Amino acid sequence: NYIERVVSINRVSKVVKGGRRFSFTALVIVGDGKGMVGVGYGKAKEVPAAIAKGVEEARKNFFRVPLIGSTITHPVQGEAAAGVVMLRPASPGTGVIAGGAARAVLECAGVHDILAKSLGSDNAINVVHATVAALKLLQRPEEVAARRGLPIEDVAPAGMLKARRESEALAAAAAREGSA
Amino acid sequence: TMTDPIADFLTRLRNANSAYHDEVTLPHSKLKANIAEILKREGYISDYRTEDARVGKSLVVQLKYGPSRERSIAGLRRVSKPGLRVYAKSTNLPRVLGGLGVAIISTSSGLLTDRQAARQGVGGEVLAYVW
Amino acid sequence: ARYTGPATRKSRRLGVDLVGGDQSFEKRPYPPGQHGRARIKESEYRQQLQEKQKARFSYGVMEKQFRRYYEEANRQPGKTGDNLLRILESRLDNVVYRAGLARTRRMARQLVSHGHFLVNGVKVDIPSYRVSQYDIIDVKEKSLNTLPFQIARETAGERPIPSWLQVVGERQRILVHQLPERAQIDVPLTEQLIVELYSK
Amino acid sequence: GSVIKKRRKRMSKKKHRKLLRRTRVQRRKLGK
Amino acid sequence: PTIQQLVRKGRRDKIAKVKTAALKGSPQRRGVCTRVYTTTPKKPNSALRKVARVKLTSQVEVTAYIPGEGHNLQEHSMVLVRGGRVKDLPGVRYKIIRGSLDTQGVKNRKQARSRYGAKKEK
RNA sequence: ACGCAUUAAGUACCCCGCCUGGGGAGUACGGCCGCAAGGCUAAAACUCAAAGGAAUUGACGGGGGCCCGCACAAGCGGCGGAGC
RNA sequence: UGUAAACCUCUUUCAGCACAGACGAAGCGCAAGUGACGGUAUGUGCAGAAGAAGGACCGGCCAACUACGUGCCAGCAGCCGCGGUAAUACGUAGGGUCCGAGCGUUGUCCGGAAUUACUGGGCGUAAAGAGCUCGUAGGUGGUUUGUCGCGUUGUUCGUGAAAACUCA
RNA sequence: GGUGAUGGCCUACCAAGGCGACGACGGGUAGCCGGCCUGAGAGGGUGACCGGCCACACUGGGACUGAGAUACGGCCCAGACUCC
Repeated sequence: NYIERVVSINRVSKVVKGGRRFSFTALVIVGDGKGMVGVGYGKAKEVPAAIAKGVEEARKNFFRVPLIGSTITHPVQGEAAAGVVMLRPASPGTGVIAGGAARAVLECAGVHDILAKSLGSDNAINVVHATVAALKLLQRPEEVAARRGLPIEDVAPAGMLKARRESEALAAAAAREGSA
Repeated sequence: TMTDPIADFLTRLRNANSAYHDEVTLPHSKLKANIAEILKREGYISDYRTEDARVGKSLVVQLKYGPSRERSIAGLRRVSKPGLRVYAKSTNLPRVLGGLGVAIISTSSGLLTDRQAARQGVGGEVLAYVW
Repeated sequence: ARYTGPATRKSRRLGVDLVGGDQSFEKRPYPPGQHGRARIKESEYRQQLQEKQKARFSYGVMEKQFRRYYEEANRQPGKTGDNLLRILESRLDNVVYRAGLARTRRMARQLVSHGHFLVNGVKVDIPSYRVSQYDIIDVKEKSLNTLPFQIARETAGERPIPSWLQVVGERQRILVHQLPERAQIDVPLTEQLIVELYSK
Repeated sequence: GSVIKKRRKRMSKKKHRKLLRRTRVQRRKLGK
Repeated sequence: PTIQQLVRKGRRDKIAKVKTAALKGSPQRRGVCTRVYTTTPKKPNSALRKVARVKLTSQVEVTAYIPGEGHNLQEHSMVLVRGGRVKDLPGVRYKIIRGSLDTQGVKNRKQARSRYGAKKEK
């Protein structure tokens, strides 16, 4: 059930003795819709083969996204070559609101509620890399408290833990109709 | 010349944490020692010693890394710099990293995090963010 | 104003059949026009616009009003989407439709606008009347014996009733416990893509 | 970087200084 | 820069260039067509684009495009001038709009009649 | 990006100078300096939808290296001149 | 095109026709009455769908596409640019779409523009380090004790008109 | 002296100071604000209705009256314009 999302298709041109020898590049994000996401860049003579290579590269380099509900743990500004993407968590119902690249990677990760904004290098590839760098900079409170050597309560805020418990209930207790 | 040993201390820390050093020796100041105490309490460092140098006193911070060399600190950021001092009221204190961080606040109740400062209802000079 | 044009074609453009009872779309699947079955470029804007228009033409609300509903939902707390659905369901045409007196929101709109209803004693010729908690929606004395309400009481077993609503009398008085939650709404639509649209 | 950016300024300056050498005495009779 | 550099010298936004200065803040203007004529566009395009040098009420003489198929315009004609960029014509930024008390609507427009001054026929 | 990399173009603090699309133009007007040359300060109208930076693939080079071919050189026989 | 239409049924909002008919006035007057708005709003009844839908767009941004006519002309266009007989970019038809008694255009402002960047930019080559020093004002300030409490911070009082904005 | 009142507000005399790169003096523009529009906010722009303050009443100057005067529908003068 992996959700896949192409963001950009570009006809690139090598030049040779005869002339322009073309190919196609597909930027394909794929995700589980629940927090695992991967990015791929497929380069191939034909568009569908490019997309397939992108899918394969993505499913190879999947990575897991920290979440507290259907948003992210904390705000974070990821940088790439020159893509700069701030991410800011958001209350539920405001909706993932972002440009098509950040939007695609977030929607494939399953982040339905988030604030995002590209601040440099409108190019979708570097934007996606910047967004991914942000998501990799993300830090779940459990591993944070481990990193500190403390409880979770005295490093994380009560609002985050409230939403955490709420989401955990709505996951487990509401998985009853799926498990039975 | 030197203009804020607080930023010097944060930078020695950041660069040593990047280079995976285990120790950080630097000059001593009561303020830097109190900051180091805050970092120790919040778990961003292992310990800090105050020893004697040839002339004055030194701080030796024993940093902390996980088993797979996980940096116990991910960032340090001086905020109340000379040239631009920033002060926070108790209401508009800053939440570092959505709260998973720690902002060092200098107040007349002493040196205490943004959490402690909001608890005690006070504010003051925002020295650093140490997520 | 309101859209007095064909009803099926909007549902056809938007996929979801809001009412039903046609064979063209139901045998050949396609949006209206000669260029049905055409190639589509699958844009998020079309997705979002299509949910917004789904709402608009499922109800009888136009964009300059739906925008106000969205803004009310965004200002007032909770999730903007379910607040918006609560608003769109907490209006007279929709409550009487959901109560089954009309079996079409167009018909409910005509009824309320023609004044075959009233609320807590005072006549109401406003389909956009935002009903509230603890609202008695009576029918007037000519209307209860008129043919449409005869048809209502006759065929008041076809479509279910929401929980937040209930009919109480053979005269088809209607009562409102509370305002609906997203479970109570029961509408073939999400609510996130619309707020994304209006956040664009 | 590139020398085209030098060459543009070069031509501008060359033409300006030619103009000045050409209008030297006119400019003197006017200014002075 | 430094904060003291800013408090001393400060930030100055780049000055936005006043545009359609011939209107002088107005949305439209009235003007007499001083010379109706035709111009040749830039290199990639080629056509005989209809224009008029119009002396507005702002005491400014400007060139103005005449959209639509036909136009009845001669000199000394009272005309209503709006803004609008015509790319292929370099030195022009203003257009003429029908319903100017001289510029009647275009003949046999039936799609975008509002943009060409055409009344509905029924 | 090339590359910088304890002589940072890294991590940071202080202070200063400077930039804000390309042209027009570091030009005009004004002013200052200067014997003068000219310099310093420094625009606008108008105009373009780019100017640009790095790197890639080719092509090209009156750049280089290596190698080929009646390509040249060495020869034989011709065409170009006549008529058909 | 298009459940659209025709045709069966229903409904009468609104508009129209007739009747009544205000609140606004614990008011004014100590005179017997007093409402400009107004015989208005609004309620009652009466007839029948009966009198009531346009505008822009459809190459990308920007959902929505074909045919015909014109082929570097006529024209279009906000930018990219489309027209050089097979035009989804011009014109017209259909059809679709976005709004809807509005729809489009122009003008002006903000946004988008992190494109004067405090939040929130930069300067080797992209625009950007003065040719280099000295040094005035200014900015900035190593460790430490005490004090002032100016900055800072907490609390309280007064003020921050009403309206606005926001919550109910 | 003058004012309702402090004060070069005015005057005689006395002293020679006062303001300026933290931008004096000039030039240009403009009524100010609550607010409005936009914007995530910071900010930017704006100053319509509504409400507050100011200023003005053909231009300029002046006072009188009065508790109170920029005295719109007041006075005097001068000027422009219109009229007998």
